[PDB]
Amino acid sequence: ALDLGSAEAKAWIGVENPHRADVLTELRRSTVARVCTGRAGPRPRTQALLRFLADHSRSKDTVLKEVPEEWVKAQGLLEVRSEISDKNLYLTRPDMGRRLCAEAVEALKAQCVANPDVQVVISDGLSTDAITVNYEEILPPLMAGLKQAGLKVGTPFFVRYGRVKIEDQIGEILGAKVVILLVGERPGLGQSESLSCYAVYSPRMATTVEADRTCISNIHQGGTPPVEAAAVIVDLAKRMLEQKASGINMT
Amino acid sequence: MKLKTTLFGNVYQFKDVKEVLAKANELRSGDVLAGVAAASSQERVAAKQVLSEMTVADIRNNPVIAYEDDCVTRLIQDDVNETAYNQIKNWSISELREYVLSDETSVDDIAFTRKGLTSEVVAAVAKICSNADLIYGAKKMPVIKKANTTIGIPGTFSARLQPNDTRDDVQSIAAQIYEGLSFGVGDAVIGVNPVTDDVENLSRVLDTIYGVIDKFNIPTQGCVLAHVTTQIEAIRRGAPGGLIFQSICGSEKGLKEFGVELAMLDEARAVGAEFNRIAGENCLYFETGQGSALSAGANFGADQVTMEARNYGLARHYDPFIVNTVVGFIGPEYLYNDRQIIRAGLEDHFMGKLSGISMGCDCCYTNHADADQNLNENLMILLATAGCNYIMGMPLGDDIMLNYQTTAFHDTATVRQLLNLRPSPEFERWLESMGIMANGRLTKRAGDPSLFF
Amino acid sequence: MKLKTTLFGNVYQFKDVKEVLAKANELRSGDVLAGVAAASSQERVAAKQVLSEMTVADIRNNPVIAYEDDCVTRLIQDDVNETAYNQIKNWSISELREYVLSDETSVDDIAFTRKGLTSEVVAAVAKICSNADLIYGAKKMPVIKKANTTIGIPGTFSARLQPNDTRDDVQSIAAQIYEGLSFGVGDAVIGVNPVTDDVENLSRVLDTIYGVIDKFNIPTQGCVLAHVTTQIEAIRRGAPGGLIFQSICGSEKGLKEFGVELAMLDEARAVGAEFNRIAGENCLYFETGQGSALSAGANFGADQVTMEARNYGLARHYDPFIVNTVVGFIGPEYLYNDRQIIRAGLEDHFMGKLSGISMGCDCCYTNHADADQNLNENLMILLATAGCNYIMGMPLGDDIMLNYQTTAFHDTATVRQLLNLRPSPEFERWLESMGIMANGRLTKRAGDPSLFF
Amino acid sequence: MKLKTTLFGNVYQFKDVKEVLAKANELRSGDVLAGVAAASSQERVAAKQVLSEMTVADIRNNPVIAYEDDCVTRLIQDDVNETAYNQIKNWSISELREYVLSDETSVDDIAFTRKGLTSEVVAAVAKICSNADLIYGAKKMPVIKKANTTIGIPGTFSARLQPNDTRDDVQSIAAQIYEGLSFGVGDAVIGVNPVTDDVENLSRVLDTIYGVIDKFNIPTQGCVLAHVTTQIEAIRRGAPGGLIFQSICGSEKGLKEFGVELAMLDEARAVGAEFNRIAGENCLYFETGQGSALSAGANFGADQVTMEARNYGLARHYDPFIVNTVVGFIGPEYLYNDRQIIRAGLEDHFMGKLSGISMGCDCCYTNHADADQNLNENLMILLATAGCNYIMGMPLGDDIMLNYQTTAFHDTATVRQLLNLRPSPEFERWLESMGIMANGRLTKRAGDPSLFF
Ligand code: B12
Ligand SMILES: C[C@H]1O[C@@H](n2cnc3c(N)ncnc32)[C@H](O)[C@@H]1O
Ligand SMILES: C[C@H]1O[C@@H](n2cnc3c(N)ncnc32)[C@H](O)[C@@H]1O
Ligand SMILES: C[C@H]1O[C@@H](n2cnc3c(N)ncnc32)[C@H](O)[C@@H]1O
Repeated sequence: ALDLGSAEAKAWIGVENPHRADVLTELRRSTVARVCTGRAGPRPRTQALLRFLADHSRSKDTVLKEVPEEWVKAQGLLEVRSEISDKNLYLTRPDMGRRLCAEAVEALKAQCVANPDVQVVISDGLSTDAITVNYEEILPPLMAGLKQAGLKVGTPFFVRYGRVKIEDQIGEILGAKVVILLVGERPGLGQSESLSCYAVYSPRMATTVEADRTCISNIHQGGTPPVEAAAVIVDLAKRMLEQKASGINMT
Repeated sequence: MKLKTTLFGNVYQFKDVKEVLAKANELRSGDVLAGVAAASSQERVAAKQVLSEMTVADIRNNPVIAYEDDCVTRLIQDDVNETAYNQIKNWSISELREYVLSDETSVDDIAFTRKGLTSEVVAAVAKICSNADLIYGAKKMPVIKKANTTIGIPGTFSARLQPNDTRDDVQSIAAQIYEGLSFGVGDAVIGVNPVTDDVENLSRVLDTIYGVIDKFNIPTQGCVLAHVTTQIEAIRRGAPGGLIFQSICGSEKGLKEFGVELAMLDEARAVGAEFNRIAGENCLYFETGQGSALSAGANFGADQVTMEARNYGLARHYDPFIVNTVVGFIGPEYLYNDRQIIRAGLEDHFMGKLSGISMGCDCCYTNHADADQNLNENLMILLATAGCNYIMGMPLGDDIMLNYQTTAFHDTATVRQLLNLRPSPEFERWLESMGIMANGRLTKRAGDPSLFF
Repeated sequence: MKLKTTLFGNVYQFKDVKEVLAKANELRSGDVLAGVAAASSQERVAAKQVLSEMTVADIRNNPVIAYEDDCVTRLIQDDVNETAYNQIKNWSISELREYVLSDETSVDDIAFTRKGLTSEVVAAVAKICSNADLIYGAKKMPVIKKANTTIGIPGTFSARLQPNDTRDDVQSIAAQIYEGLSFGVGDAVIGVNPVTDDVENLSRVLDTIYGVIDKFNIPTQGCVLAHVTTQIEAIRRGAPGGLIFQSICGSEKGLKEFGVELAMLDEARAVGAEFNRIAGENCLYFETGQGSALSAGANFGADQVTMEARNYGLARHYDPFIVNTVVGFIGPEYLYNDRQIIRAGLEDHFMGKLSGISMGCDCCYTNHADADQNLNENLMILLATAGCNYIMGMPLGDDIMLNYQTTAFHDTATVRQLLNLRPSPEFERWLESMGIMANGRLTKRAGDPSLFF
Repeated sequence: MKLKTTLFGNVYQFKDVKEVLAKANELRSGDVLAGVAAASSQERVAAKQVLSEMTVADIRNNPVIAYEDDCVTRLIQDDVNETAYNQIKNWSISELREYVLSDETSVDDIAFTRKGLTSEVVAAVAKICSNADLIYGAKKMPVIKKANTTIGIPGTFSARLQPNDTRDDVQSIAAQIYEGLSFGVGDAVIGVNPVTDDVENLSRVLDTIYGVIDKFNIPTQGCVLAHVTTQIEAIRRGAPGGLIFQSICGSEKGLKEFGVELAMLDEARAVGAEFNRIAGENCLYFETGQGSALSAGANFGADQVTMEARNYGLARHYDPFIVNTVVGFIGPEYLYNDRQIIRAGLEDHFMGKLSGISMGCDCCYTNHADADQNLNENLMILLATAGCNYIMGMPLGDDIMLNYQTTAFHDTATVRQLLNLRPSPEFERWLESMGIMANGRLTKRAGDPSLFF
């Protein structure tokens, strides 16, 4: 009896007649990669191919699942969306995911701080569960850190169907000197929790290049933990305000 | 040149050379997203036919971006051998196709012909090419380079050991390296995609790779695929240099998006020459992929095939050890399903081989795309027949950090044992002396990373 | 034996083996139209795991069609070597897959092991195989037969000349035979799908084929793929006998759909032994393909993978010279697109080789299916690397008669020179004397049928 | 670092490294005329021992001409791989000699090690080598380059066709080209030392050379060895470009003597990339020879061995297709007799291969030196066994123009058949189709230039 989603299934050593089977167990726990599963001639073994395909069955599901509108408000958040209406057209038209709708661009200025000095933005990007699993752990303690001492903290807000370049708009609409974006990366095979931050100083839609951002990736319980991530982001925010530059052009 | 053709008595008019190349492409979701695609399968064949009767000059004189405005267009055009150009300037794109495909065309015939070409001309040939034309034609155009392994020798097949990690943890990275070596993977490069971008993390990963390299005296080379500036400063500060990588794009606005100047590519050559532990003469490593110039708004109405071919005319200027496309690295907006991704694999490799660069391919797909692991095995084997110089390698193909799936370590062993191909001869000698390989085949004890202990 | 498993905390239960055999399949439109397909990826995976954990005996003692009711079940179960079966009866399908794939398993080890399987067991293994598993697994299972040429030796690649005319006009048929011979096609067979079914027509077609054969002393054999009872009669009557063809289905009711009793096949074997102009011992030719039992309403809730496997276990009894699936011959209701025509052409070939038959494949598609000719070029190459014994050939693969696209005469020549493979040694010897082929490559004067004039 | 040693109880002291580099030399009339030669055998030996005991760093940090003063010192010191240098910097010349000679050193080991040397270090090793040391040491250091032919592969032997006329009459030049081709000469290059220096003359000479090349589709390349600035101009102007030649000296003042700046060489590289009819990547051709800096008064107290080494370290920067010393070209004031022309032709070749350049040798002598043609036949064979990449050819080696004797067209044919060596594979393929060569030997109809008529 085997559950391919089980820890014991993921802790499975397929190597037959190993040189050092203890060494195998130390390499299997030293990583989350599917090491040490052995071979059948030049091919994978059956169970490892089974746990691969099962893990792929799960990962495909996470792609199109959305975060509730009820979850966003139970977090007390302004929810706005891009020009994309649903999850399908989002996956195929990056140009509308980088742009806010019309009722978007007015709820921004009506409901949020004018010319903040940090604007924190949260979007689902390419994975909902990157947002739900790590929120309560990253967003609260983040928000405290910028308030001490800083810093005209912009009120946070969620962008549905959001892409990384849409923060160039937000940085202008709001006039924020610095923009932070917690966004879902594309789903991995073994997990979809991975979160990233894209942070840019005084963004421009006309002028800002992709190089001008600072990126922190693999914020999750297997990568950078969200508590420590939050402490690293505000410090990053503290430095872009000192240097008045972001990403590539920082020291 | 005509921009006009009659097909079933129907007139099809095209505005410029840029439109013809775009619409001559087989259907892919990126061109659709770029608004350059043909609207009918009848319009698409019309673009093929008018393209087929255009000459070399027509396309050499009509880059999708103008000379004055683009330093990549300048590099491509400035590097043309003009004697080799004048010989073929009046050939149709139909005749260049037939010339490439001919078995009366030797590799030394192509060696000179290809210097008269530009990347737009390279892409032109590719669009009037079936999947089999792309495989056979790329096969008779080997490109052989050497670092401390030789790559591209017909009858060989290399593999990059790609050990990535969510925290750049070096005990995790090292675990995947013993895994890779155990399957004969690594003769291309032991390259790590970093999750950070600071020198100190970069140099710590390099120490881990080269510590493994030094301990067993492996003939190969390490790389950390950070930005090229961070690799240069890490090597200047004393970390072991192997290959020097930079992701590239086929236009100046495409490069800017990345933060790259050509002078950094000129500097990476000089830094490698002064610092890098490379016995041979090729040290640089570039990666490409369709849809990167449109992702930056930096394609200027051109299609993603023409723009990917310019990636190659650029990289040929710096004569790198290895280039490869990450064929479905990005997502379904640019390449949708199996069909399109296989097709892109065959195009990118063929154009790279027609460009005189050491063309490999990351046979990959993302989880939000209409594909699975059987797609990778389809195209991995199609490219091995075409003499693809190298593929990637990860345990079962699962990148725990890049959150895509590439080829397994098992797949390089399968290809080699299936097609009777060897690794790099320098590297193959090492696996023999390590008991990993005998007569191109994995030994019974192979596939066990606990073997190095 | 379990029919259930837990995947991600949810219990997945199945009713019988027939269902576990069905839902484990990769997704095709055929198992959807048959109601046997899985509901999702997860239950597909769940079906593979329960299937991987069932033993040989589990699947051998559970034929999709009962013994007492189906004379193909009878034939398969009756031809089992019970000594080979009892050695393996308690292996799970997951160990049989790893045994077939092991580089420690020899061709001679498989030669005895396959004697203890039943067709349903062959299908089971195929179900839990990746596409590389299917290619590499089949490559290490060569099946060699002999007629007037030798087919199936590793390092060779055969092709059948398919000269089909809309009127069986013997000038149209002659013309394409001269075209194909000029590319090196015809070592598998020169085989004609007739537009009629009358004896005086076949004799006409056979006397045309064999006039060319006799004139250029071609080492090969002819065929007109009418019903077997007409073939038998035309040869008993004085037409030249080469191979004797018949299409087959994997159930008694499927054979009745075609007009076929197993006594007709015994008769073909006996007509061949008294009449046919065959030097070797193998003279029969069957064709198969996923979706024929479902069309005939003769599948009985079993999926088209398992039913196709019963085809090979039936064919293996008559030791034919050649068998080939017609992978995309019927249309999209059974296999919709590129993904499914490839995956099935890999499943089929792998299954045929495990059953021990000289398994080729008609790599093809129809115009109402989601496919094009780049699909034929992808599949022929992948199946070539799997050691597929032969593919078809037509001018550009355009069947002017059966209204589908197969592979060109160019395409066999391409595979042979891409993969450095040769024809049947006898056919190769003849092409070399005719100046068409030197060193496995086409001469300059090759591909020109007016060479025979 | 010691500059002194005790030999037979007598102390031998030296002033600097430049002197120890000088007196260690084998006796030649050139170091006598330069005042740098040892007083006797004992101090010669004493110089070798102190030299053998100095480290790489000792000699690398002591260039005969200072960095700030000489742009060839600059070029040599600047192209050092400091990573390869720091591995070896503390090896004594006596361990570098034993490393180069060791059968445990591979071609790939040397490929990295030579990156950390400077030309003076190359000379040091050459100084403490026997003549067998020089031959066997160079043999295990092949240098392979490609143009329109491949030169330098072990088991091959190239030769340059030298058709020099006292008026650059194009019938005299044509006639000897037909003579040489008939012996298998010309795979290195068909190269002309012009009696003039005007553009309209070279074009005439080049259009004559290339008329034969184009008529018989000869795989090779042409050259007229005028000054590089005239060559550049004649090709920018429409004459066919093959190789671009320039003589070179091992000091800035030596290059000025010739009229050469390093910018002219960069320009030749760039003219070749836009104009020349070369399939490969190597198109430059330099010539060297002991005694050119001393003639130019541009040696600065350094001996002709060390200064000649700076030639190769300069050439290595431009990666030329071929380099050859002209060993006995000037006269007896630098090398007097047979003993010295051999020893220097062995030193030169060895030094060129250690520096990594495609090192040939014009085995030759002058009529006012103490030598005859048996000296050319001794040296060509010894240098052949050392794997010398090419020698010259003239009818009986009689230069009707430059008034020295080189090697005959017979002599390349002799070496190839004595040592069972072949031409460049491409040139060999052409000679075989012309019936001039079968199995590396001349046919019966070979050696007869009227064969081309
Ligand atoms: C896909 C991807 C890319 C794609 C982006 C194409 C696309 N439109 O999807 C391509 C191939 C162009 C790419 C390029 C590079 N990437 Co990248 N990339 C990723 C990846 C795998 C996924 C990103 C994602 O899913 N984002 C979420 C979605 C919803 O956002 P999106 O708006 O759809 O995507 C945008 C951003 O992802 C951004 N982007 C992508 N990569 C990078 C890297 C940096 C430094 C920045 C600022 C932005 C950026 O560009 C996209 C379009 O605007 C991540 C790995 C990961 N775990 O996330 C790395 C990653 C972010 N990339 C990284 C690197 C190093 C690079 C390069 C600098 C490599 C190089 N040596 O040149 C380049 C240049 C980036 C640039 N200057 O724009 C590192 C970042 C390390 C760090 N601490 O900053 C990561 C973490 C992993 C890696 N090693 O590749 N990348
Ligand atoms: C896997 C690594 O390869 C690089 N990479 C992936 N796709 C492309 C592309 N289309 N162009 C350039 N670089 C790319 C990214 O930088 C990533 O980090
Ligand atoms: C093209 C020829 O091949 C045979 N053929 C095609 N598809 C199948 C199948 N699934 N089963 C059996 N025979 C088939 C038919 O007999 C036809 O005449
Ligand atoms: C015979 C041809 O070779 C060249 N040549 C001959 N000897 C030398 C030397 N020591 N250095 C450089 N070039 C030389 C001259 O350029 C001449 O033209």
